[PDB]
Amino acid sequence: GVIMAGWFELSKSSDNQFRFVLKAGNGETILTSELYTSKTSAEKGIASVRSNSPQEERYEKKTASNGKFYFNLKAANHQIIGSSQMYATAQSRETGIASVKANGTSQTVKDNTGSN
Repeated sequence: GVIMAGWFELSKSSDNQFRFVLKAGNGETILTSELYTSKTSAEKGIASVRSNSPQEERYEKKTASNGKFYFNLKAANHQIIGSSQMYATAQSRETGIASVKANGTSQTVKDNTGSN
């Protein structure tokens, strides 16, 4: 077999909204897409995060007024294809860039959808 680098999990929310979370080797969620009305938007969501995974500049390195460093990966459609969790330190945001770059080159999607 081949070496795995993290995994995506496509789950639909309580409002049936399709949202995949990117997790690292320890299951640490490093990226989380927005609520998509269709799974087709989530397929193009992961297609875009995988293509913009080495594109460090496409990540929006921002700091919340809570003093929290995070990054939102944009699409051509101005859509957040993956917002990161708000970190305490800036170095944790940079490790986040490296981690989403590492595990974002994968496409190992776990279908958690079908919750009814």
